[PDB]
Amino acid sequence: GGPAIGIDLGTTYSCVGVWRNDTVDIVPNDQGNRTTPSYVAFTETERLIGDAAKNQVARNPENTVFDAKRLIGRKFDDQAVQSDMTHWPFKVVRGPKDKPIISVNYLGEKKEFHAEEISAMVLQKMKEISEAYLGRQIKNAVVTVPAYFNDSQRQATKDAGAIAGLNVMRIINEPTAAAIAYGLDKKGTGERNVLIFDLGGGTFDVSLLTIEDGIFEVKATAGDTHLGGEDFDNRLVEFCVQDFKRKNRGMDLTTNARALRRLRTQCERAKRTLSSSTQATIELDSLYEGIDYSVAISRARFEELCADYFRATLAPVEKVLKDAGMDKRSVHDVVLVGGSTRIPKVQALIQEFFNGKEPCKAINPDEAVAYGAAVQAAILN
Ligand SMILES: [Mg+2]
Repeated sequence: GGPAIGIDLGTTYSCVGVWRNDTVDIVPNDQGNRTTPSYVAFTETERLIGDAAKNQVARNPENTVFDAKRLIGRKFDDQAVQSDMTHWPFKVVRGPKDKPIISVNYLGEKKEFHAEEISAMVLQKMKEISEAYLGRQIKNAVVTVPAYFNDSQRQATKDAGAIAGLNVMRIINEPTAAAIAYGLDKKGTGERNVLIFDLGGGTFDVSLLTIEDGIFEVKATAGDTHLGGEDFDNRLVEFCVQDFKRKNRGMDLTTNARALRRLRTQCERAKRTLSSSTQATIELDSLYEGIDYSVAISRARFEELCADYFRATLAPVEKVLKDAGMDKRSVHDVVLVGGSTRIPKVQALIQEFFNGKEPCKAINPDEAVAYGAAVQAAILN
């Protein structure tokens, strides 16, 4: 019998893991990456998934689909859907029974997709990278979802799994997968109160769990669906756009889709450098109109650019505690999930809020969800 895979089907990035040899192996894609963009693109001659899809986003905005997780199992007239639609370059139309229909151009014809068909292609890609890595067919999988996902959203995710040819053994909550990764369910007798602080690329989720006799109870959830790592990267982009203007007689790089994409990717990298170093250099040759660009950014400058965002990560933490009627002193574990939790200011605010309590951060924060999903998949296989 073949191994079962744990899949973190993320908003901006997807990650897959396999339990083997006393650990979880995070599956590398074609390029050797441990995470894959949740992107699908359609051209006159082909479809592209992940990296190849994200790499051409600048050239093909109308037919490059992303954020399908925000649409999955939702209805067209839903307030979150109409609001999200205003920031998507791709067309979203009303289908029969109020289902959102993604409309793109593919192979010279108009083609329509349901959000689960787009997530199915991301899952199909997660299956293919696993098959190449493990040298065999993979069908069994555990797929993760946010704890706030309703029945329709879970069912639509299960259907994306089926379309991809995966037998979805279980749909588990992302904070539960994270608790499993840290073995928080195996600490002993009595209640273990866990706070999962999940700051992803696109969404911010705080979940308060209670683990008793190995049973996971979601007591409360809160966050901001529109606060993520990309928002911090965007503040650097904005800084860099304005800095280029003053260095280059008011020239606006935002009018060139490629220049803006290039600069954004470099701001993502700089933000990552500023999580370990106190300064970063954004350097881009022939960025806009043959003009090279270079700027040095201190950690302090970056923190000042994202000041309002830092003030906002504690509000959901206070909310879950209030909603569950729990004192912060009762929290046994504070688990950090998502690359942006690497940000020193973010780590320092949480630790401070929990009166100096050290957080659970040992597991790669971009891989912790796939880690627990892989553990759960090995248990069910
Ligand atoms: Mg994400």
